Amino acid sequence: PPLTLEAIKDRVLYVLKLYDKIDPEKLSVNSHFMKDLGLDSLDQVEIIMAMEDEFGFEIPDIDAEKLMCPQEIVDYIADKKDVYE
Amino acid sequence: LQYGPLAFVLGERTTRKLTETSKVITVDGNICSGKGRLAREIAEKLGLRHFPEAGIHYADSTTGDGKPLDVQLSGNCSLEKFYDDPKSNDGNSYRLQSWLYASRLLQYADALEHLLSTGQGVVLERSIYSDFVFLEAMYRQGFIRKQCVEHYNEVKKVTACEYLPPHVVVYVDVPVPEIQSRIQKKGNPHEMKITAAYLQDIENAYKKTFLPEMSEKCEVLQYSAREAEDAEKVVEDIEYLKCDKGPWPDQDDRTFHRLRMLVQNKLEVLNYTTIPVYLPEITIGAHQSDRVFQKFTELPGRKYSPGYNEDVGDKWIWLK
Amino acid sequence: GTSVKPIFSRDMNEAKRRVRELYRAWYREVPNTVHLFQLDISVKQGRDKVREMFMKNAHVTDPRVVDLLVIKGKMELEETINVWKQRTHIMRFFHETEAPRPTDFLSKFYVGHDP
Amino acid sequence: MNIMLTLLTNVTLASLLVLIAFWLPQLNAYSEKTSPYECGFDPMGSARLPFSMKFFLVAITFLLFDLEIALLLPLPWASQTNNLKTMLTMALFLLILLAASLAYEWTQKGLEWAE
Amino acid sequence: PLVYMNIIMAFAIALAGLLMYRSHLMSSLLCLEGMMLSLFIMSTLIILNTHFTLANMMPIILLVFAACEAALGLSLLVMVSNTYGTDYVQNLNLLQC
Amino acid sequence: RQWQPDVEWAEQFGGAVMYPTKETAHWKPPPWNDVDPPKDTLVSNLTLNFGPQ
Ligand SMILES: Nc1nc2c(ncn2[C@@H]2O[C@H](COP(=O)(O)OP(=O)(O)OP(=O)(O)O)[C@@H](O)[C@H]2O)c(=O)[nH]1
Ligand SMILES: [Mg+2]
Repeated sequence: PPLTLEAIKDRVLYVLKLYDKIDPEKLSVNSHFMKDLGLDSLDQVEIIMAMEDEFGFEIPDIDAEKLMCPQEIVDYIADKKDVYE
Repeated sequence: LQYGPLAFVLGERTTRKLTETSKVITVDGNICSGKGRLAREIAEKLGLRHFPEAGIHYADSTTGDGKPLDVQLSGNCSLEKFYDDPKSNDGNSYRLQSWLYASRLLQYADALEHLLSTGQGVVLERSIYSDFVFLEAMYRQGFIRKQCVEHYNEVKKVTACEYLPPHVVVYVDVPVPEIQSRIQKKGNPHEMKITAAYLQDIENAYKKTFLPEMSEKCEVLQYSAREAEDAEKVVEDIEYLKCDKGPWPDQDDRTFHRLRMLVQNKLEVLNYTTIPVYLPEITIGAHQSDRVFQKFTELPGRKYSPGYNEDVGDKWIWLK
Repeated sequence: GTSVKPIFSRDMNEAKRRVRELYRAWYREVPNTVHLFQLDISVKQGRDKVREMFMKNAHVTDPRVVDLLVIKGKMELEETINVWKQRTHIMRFFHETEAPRPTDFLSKFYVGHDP
Repeated sequence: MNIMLTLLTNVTLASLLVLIAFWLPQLNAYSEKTSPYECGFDPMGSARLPFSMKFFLVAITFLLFDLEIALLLPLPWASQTNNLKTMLTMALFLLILLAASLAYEWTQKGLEWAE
Repeated sequence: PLVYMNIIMAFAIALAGLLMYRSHLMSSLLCLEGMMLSLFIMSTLIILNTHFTLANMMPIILLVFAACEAALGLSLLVMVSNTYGTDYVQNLNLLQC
Repeated sequence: RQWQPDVEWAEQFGGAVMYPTKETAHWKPPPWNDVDPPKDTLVSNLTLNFGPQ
């Protein structure tokens, strides 16, 4: 069962809200974590962790530093494991 | 009559014949870096056999009369065409590298066969372990397609796996600006058609991949350009060398038996160089294959087995 | 002049990277640390006890000091991988048995001459 | 059934010794006493990881040799037959066959610890 | 007699045990080894019963080759445990094609 | 010229099974050297704590 961009939408959306600090009300497709979600870039580390373990791939630091909004991360991974819908 | 399993039973060993100077040595360098000369001097200084760098028609040198056959009959690939138009739609770039890989692969097998049979040391220019770097430089310049790289690394891993690294590998370091001066002085019209990025790409992939991984497999001697001319100096180091780093010492007579049997059966040696990977360039169509093979047949000394062709003049055929 | 030679982190950015893979190793280390080390604390309090130590040193601006600290961070990290430390050794990070330290002025006045 | 009686008595007498050495002499266990011993420190955590042999080659040859000795146990009775001539050759033949197998393994390395 | 029944059903569960792999080959290999113990006991029971003096031969000689079968058996398992690491028959499927 | 097989016709019986299905769709024809490459390193030397007792 190949994944889809919509599938990646809900994969990210699900694992975003098991984060205790991430608030669903502030959560959105365009959610700048440091201002909209109020998360330090140090906190930014333990999201993309839940990304790489659940998606089963690896995110370099030279890539994880600018992955900020839930829209940016989706299009980042979409190019990585080659899902374009 | 050549050494087979029967000879091993009878008493034909091969660890007895080899001596201290039973070294197979490969010289390496950039494009026209003068390493070919260094192969010659070290060969004659220590009484080692010299093997010139395998060209397109090197297989023609070891078959028949040793003369270069027609290119269309011995590869359908020209280094000059590779020089002139690297991005040719026909695909001469990979035809150059893949054919030259097997020519070096045949060169390496014959060198090891002589070393294992007589024990007298053999010196050859470059090797299969130094063949990947040329293709790596090609892919690093848009010269080739990625699928060609996949096919090459597949056959190289498949074919070069059971071989062993050569005793000593010696590299001459000539910088790209010096290399450009040398080729410009040469005057062969095909070698102006080069790229300085290609010349650093081939140089980079030598010192970044070739020499590093070759170091733990066998002794590496990085030599300066000016030091290379001192043919007296380059040979003393290889004379008193440790010759212990690598899988060469831990080699019994039984594993030597497997190596000799592999190299002596020439068809097996390049048997897997014809992997059925159906690359658009590598593949030759059925009609071309038949016509070219049909052409190969009536070339003198090719229709029948060696020593059996009447056109050659082989007599005593009815009782041969 | 006042210009100095850095070791690994030329500026904040690379130093910020180095504190990041410390988190990368630490975050996947805490779960099996509790598992292997016979610890009775859960992963939840294991994670944030790695957290607050980042803010314990979240004031230094000198890249060298961050670099001087990044080596020690993986040192305690490596010391935990191969069970070199013992239960008390990592418990020393978990301040658990000492009496709580007074904070308001009334408390230290009532305790003693401690300023 | 005389052998049964001494066998029953022997395993019985052993069981009393472990019985009163487990209930009579007090009982007090508080975990770290119950823990495994690693020369003072805490183990890496296993005692179940593959402890791969380095003498696996000689182990199987023991089975072949311990098996073949069972072929020459009947020797004391094999001596008292009317045909000691072929008895001598056949029994000798076995001992050379073990000798050859030991000699074969000896020459092609073998007994020395595989590394 | 009833003693014979007990030890031929020893074969049956050994037969069931051998050709039923759950996790690893070692347990099945031991079951193959122990399978001959019933085979030994089976063959031994008739031979002392029937007083056939010569054919006391085969219980020992069945033991020569049955344990020799095991001898090459667990030595084969050595070759698995280096390339495979473990000894699992579930993993023992690299020739899926 | 009579029609001779091309590359595409060669790939007909070129896969692991010339007659494939979803079950074998994820298979992989055996390596041409007939030797599978070595997998992850499986050395797990146990650690012994000598001393201080
Ligand atoms: N693709 C490919 N080209 C090769 C190979 N060997 C030599 N050439 C080509 O040969 C030409 C001349 O360079 P080299 O063969 O390296 O060197 P040279 O000019 O003979 O001079 P020396 O290095 O001194 O022997 C260049 O076009 C090389 O790319 C090979 O194995 N593969
Ligand atoms: Mg050359």
